[PDB]
Amino acid sequence: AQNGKDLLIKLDLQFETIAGLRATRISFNAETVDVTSLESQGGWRELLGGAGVRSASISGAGVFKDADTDERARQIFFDGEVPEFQVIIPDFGIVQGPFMITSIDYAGSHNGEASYELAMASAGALSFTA
Amino acid sequence: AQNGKDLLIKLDLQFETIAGLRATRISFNAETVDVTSLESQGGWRELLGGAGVRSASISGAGVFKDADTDERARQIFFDGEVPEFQVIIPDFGIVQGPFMITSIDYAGSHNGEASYELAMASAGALSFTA
Amino acid sequence: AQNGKDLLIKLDLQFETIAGLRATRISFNAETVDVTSLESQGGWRELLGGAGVRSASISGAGVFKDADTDERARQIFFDGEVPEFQVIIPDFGIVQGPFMITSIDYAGSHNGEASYELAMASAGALSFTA
Amino acid sequence: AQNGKDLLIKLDLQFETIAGLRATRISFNAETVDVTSLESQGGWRELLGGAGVRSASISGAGVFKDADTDERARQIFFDGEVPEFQVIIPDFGIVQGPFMITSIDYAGSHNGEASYELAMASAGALSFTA
Amino acid sequence: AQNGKDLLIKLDLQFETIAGLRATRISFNAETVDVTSLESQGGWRELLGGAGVRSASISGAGVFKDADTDERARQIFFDGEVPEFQVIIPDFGIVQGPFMITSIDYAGSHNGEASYELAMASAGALSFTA
Amino acid sequence: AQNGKDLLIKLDLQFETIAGLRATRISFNAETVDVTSLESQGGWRELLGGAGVRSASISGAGVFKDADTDERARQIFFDGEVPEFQVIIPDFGIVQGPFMITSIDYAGSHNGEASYELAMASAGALSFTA
Amino acid sequence: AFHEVRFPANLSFGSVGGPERRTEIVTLSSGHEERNSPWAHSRRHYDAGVGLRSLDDVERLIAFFEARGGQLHGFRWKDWAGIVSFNEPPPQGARVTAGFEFDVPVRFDTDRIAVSVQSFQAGDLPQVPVVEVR
Amino acid sequence: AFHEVRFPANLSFGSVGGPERRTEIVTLSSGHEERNSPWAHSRRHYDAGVGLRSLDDVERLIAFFEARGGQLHGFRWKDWAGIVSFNEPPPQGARVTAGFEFDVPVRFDTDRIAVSVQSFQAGDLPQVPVVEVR
Amino acid sequence: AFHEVRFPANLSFGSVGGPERRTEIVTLSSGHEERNSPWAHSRRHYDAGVGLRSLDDVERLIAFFEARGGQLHGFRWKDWAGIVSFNEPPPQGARVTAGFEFDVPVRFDTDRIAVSVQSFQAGDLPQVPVVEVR
Amino acid sequence: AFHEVRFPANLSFGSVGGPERRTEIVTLSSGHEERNSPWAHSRRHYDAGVGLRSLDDVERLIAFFEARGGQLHGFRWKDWAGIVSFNEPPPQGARVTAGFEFDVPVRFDTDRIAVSVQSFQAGDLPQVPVVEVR
Amino acid sequence: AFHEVRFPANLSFGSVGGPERRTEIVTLSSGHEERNSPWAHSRRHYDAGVGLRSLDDVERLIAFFEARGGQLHGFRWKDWAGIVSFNEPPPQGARVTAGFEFDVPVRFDTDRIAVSVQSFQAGDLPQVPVVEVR
Amino acid sequence: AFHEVRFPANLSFGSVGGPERRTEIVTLSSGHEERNSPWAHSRRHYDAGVGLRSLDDVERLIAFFEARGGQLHGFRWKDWAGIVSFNEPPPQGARVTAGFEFDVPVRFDTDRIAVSVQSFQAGDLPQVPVVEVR
Repeated sequence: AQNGKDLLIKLDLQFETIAGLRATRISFNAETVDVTSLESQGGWRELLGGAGVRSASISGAGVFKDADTDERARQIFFDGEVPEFQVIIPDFGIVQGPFMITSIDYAGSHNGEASYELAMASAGALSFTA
Repeated sequence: AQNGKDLLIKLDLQFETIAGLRATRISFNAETVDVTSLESQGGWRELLGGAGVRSASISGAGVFKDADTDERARQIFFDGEVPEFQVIIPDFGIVQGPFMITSIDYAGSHNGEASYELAMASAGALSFTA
Repeated sequence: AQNGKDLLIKLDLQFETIAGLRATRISFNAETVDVTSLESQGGWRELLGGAGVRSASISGAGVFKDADTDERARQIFFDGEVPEFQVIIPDFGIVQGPFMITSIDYAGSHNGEASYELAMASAGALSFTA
Repeated sequence: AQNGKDLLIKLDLQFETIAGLRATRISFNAETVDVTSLESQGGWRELLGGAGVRSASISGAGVFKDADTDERARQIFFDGEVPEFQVIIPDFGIVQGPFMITSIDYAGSHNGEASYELAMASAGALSFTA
Repeated sequence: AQNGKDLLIKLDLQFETIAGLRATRISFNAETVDVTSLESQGGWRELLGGAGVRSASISGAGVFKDADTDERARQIFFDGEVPEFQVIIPDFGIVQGPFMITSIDYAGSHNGEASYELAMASAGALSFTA
Repeated sequence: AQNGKDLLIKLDLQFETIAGLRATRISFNAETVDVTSLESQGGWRELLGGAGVRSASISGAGVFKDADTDERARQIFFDGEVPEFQVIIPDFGIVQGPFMITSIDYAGSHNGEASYELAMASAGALSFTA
Repeated sequence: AFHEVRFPANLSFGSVGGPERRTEIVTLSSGHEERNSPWAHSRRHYDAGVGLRSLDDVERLIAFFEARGGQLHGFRWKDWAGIVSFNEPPPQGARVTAGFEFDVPVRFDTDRIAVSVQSFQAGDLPQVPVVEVR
Repeated sequence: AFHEVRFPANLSFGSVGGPERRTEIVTLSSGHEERNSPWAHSRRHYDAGVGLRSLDDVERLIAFFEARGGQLHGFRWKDWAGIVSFNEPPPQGARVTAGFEFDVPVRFDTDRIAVSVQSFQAGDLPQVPVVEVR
Repeated sequence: AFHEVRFPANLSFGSVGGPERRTEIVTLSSGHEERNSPWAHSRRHYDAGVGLRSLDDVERLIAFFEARGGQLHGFRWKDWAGIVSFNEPPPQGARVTAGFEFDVPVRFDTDRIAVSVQSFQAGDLPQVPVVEVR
Repeated sequence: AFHEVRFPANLSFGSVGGPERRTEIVTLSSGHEERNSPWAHSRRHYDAGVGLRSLDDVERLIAFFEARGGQLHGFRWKDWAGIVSFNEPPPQGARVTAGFEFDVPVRFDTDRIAVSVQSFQAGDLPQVPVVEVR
Repeated sequence: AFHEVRFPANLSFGSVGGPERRTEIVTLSSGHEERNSPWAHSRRHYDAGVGLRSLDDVERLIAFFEARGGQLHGFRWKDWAGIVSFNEPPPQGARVTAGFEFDVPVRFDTDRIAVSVQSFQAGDLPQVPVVEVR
Repeated sequence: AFHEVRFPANLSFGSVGGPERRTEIVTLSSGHEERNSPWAHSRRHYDAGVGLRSLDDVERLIAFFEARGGQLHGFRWKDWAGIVSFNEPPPQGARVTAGFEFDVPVRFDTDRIAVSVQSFQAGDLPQVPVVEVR
């Protein structure tokens, strides 16, 4: 078993995690390049595999606590960059990829928190430190 | 931690917050200008970053209490303008942007309130007072 | 604070509210005419404002109690008209607009009420009595 | 107030209601023929009204109890007809329209009922008996 | 009233019901061939009726208990056939139609069952035994 | 009855199941090649059957526990392959198909687990060991 | 030329048609223009009729083209849009009606028609243009 | 010219075709104009047939074009739309039927056909236009 | 040429039109080239008007083409876009207005019009291109 | 002309093709017709082949056009649709097979081919028409 | 030819344009080719400008075509893409700039323009091509 | 003819191109026909290149067309698809490589290019067809 407190996204400025990090989710994708020739041993769909583009997307939720890493993401959004982002998996290790800052949003209610979602997507080739 | 009572949207007439402000949510966006060349170190999607247009959208919910700032939004809607709007983030600061008044709606039930949603979207370049 | 019992939609025949008026919701709209020139001080989306068309839509729910104002809406639907409709906001005032009777529906169950939704949309220029 | 037990859909064979009639819902429609000329006193959307086509749709739910009126609907579906259907509104009166039998479905579980939905739509000019 | 335990789908091999049959639902359809001429006594939509194609779809849920009728459906899927399927309605009777085996799926969790959905659709002319 | 603990997906490296396997679901498909000629004994839709392509998709959920089989899936994703995957059905048997690693995602919250979904889809002809 | 019937009742939404003129024109290249009209009238030129009913209506429609049609006969045409004048200008329309009450005798502008089957009983044909020969 | 068979049974929704009239025409630039036709019949001119079945039906369909077809043979055609008259006008159709019961012998309006494979067993061909040569 | 009325008030979003210049041109294959225009004005050349109202508006619109129209008459045109000058360059527009206040007398660029029926009361016509003949 | 290989195995759903004829035709304008056939055979005329595999399959496919192709060689073609006869009419097909078992020697109907890259390893080309020269 | 202004500031995403050459070519049919260039320069040939603002911007844009335009004047053009050289090859661009700082004097490639109304205040025109006459 | 550089690295998915053969052909109306080609090679004929990067890449790309381009120079081309032979038939490719390692010197098949701006930094151009002149 692995603690959900262990997997951490973190910005550059040298890497530090953001403050409100209530729920985060790295999500990989591939578009499944269908190569269905007429011949196929039972009429099954055949796929190519390595031809497909592959992606990554980070969706971080949290409560707005002011930190320099939280101010950094605003500066990354206004001065639109694609810097290095890094996401630990507990016992796998970090990812250390270039991402962008696709859509952030700050929210607040009459009774609750200052909360924020932070949605990111892949911008380059990723890595894995094991 | 930051109180959700602190983040406040406010109209011009000099800035004052609206009366029923039950739930409000500034939401930023960027359309992620995909620049996927054939070369890419693992077939990863590459993105440009700063080429993307960037936006902001405000969705304010609340209960209809008559105020001059609440009458102002009706006047902003009928006499269709794009005046300055300002949204505090608790410990970040204000935003102070030109928005429009995209869609408002007043609602009432046989037993409940006179309630209203107020949806806004970005109309110009935004700011940040820190 | 304003009572939700106060905001009332009402038909002409001279104006009277309909019988079952369980939940009603005037909803305004504008389609946000995007005017995004290549120049923009941070790549922000620019909007025009007053060029956008603007609308209104009324969605009234309620329980079927037979009234002359309830029979009127059936007559407005079969003899398809666009008469004047009027919606009070508690402390703002009335709207007094021409609407149509876009979609109504009567519903009943084996145990519950004869209930009805009544959906309307704007048909002309609206007003505001303050 | 009107009892939901009062509003009844009924088939011809002379009119009799179907057996399982757990929830029924006549639903009228009009497609809102938009006539938006360039001139309009505030840029409001103008509508024509009577040019729009108008419809009716009946969605009856219930538990499968075998009746001759329930067998009739199967015969109406296989021998595809558009016979007269009639729906009472409690204190309004009947509708007495030609409908078709658009989609029916019988369902059953390992523990529950033999249940059925019965979806109908308008097929001609309707009426109203007051 | 009719028991939901009575309505049964069943395969050929001679007809036997499948093992896990938690929830089943035959669903008929017709696409409603709109014949809306310019003339119509109130501008009502006119429909043709018998010109529409008509269909049937069976969605059977259940828990995977190994039976020869459950192995049969796998053989019907891999060796893609359209054999006769038969669905009882409690007091109506059977349907006895040719269907195909459009999409099946086996599912299991870390704590629950081996469960399966079985979705079928019409493949020919149906019947009714009364 | 069959235990949901019994149905197991498993990778090659020789086959071993992955660690967090909270909920898994093999899902087969066929696209239903509609062959609707003008003649049909009641206007019913006719289908061909065996002409349709057929597929399989595996959606495995679980909590991130580090295992060599869990590291294998990362290596299968970065070095994009289509290796053999194998899914037991309790009393049917294994499937033993070539799949790809279409989309995986690691997620974690401020209080919960390191969790992951693992979505796969068919890449070749499948099998069945009975 | 006949006086046989109006038409099948059904006409789909989109039955287009409006008056014509030859009015040949020179467009004097260095200034304004001058242009002549030899008509004093207008061909109403209705197009884009569509029959949409059951197949029972089709066999009385395909031989509508054939039996009283051929090519060269009237079949007075119904307009959803004895002398009628148009007084909304201070000029005048003053256009005659040989047939009574907007009935505009025509002929089909087709060497062939093309009826389609859309479902077990659906009969469709996309266009039957006319020009209202006198 | 043959009397061989109707056709494969299958025809997709969209099998269009209607009578084609020579309708030699003068189009006087003044206005109204006269016209005449030399047929006293009408080529029925059916188009847009589609075969859709298994590949077992295809080899009896591709050689339908070839074996009894060639180009110049009958293969009596079935209409989903011995003398038949049309009495819905006071005029008459009175159009003959050389073959029995709507069987209208034709020929395909194609130098080649084009059969496609859409899946392991799906056989499709988009059009076979005919004209019912006497 | 008339002074009759502006137009029906309704014009749909898309009523396009802008000045048209003779711009006789030589296009030397070497490179740069000279050009001259003989107008000293610009035909405003408005297009794509659409009438959209009830069928009560249609009969005053179809005979707008016919009665005061014909082909060769004025019907002063309203622009949603006595001498007007344009001073935003140090050059000048200095373009005359024979009619008062943007009323630009025109004529339709059509031998025929084509009004459609889209529902019990909907009247549409897709285009009426003009060119503002002097 | 070669006897080299069938083809790459892959063919996409949509590989269309069917026999041709010249069968020139006069259409006697006042009655039926008369038409001649000089073939006694048919060009099978297969079109719309698509190669879709990895880029490892592409270099053995682009030089399939080049190496044994050039322009003027056989490359026997596989049909997904020694003398074969067609007996479903009382007429006969009786069409010869110079190659064994539906192998129909052809040539590509292209001056050039056009292979596309769809992803890091996807190779596509939209069409390779053939006509089966003897 | 003027030196009047750049342009209205607004330009939509899609303002395309790149240099031209005549470079006529013989393509020697049995081997390689030989080809001549008479330019030593390039027409920059910008196209597809779009004005999109309020109707207040439109009247200063329609007379931009008219007042300082006519047909035959400069209106120096702003490029979103005194001698500039291009040194990224060991060859050179060495292309002159008669105007300062990428200002490329042009002329519109249109006999007419076409401004549209998209909403109560939206003004659009789809294209204004230019070629940069010297 | 140059040896200057390959190209900008970026090429979008869809960069199509394959060998083009003269294939002079006679098409005898009888039936089978003969043919011959005078190349003994094949122009590779690559098309549909797309540059997509920032505007910093654009000014080194627009003058790529201009500076070392003009029209009539090499700019060795990189293929994502010293003598190479093709041995998958018993025939041979045996096609020469004047440049090293798939570098295929070409020229663009365009009198002009057309670069577009799609956002503050996006530079696009839809096509640069080449033909690999020797």
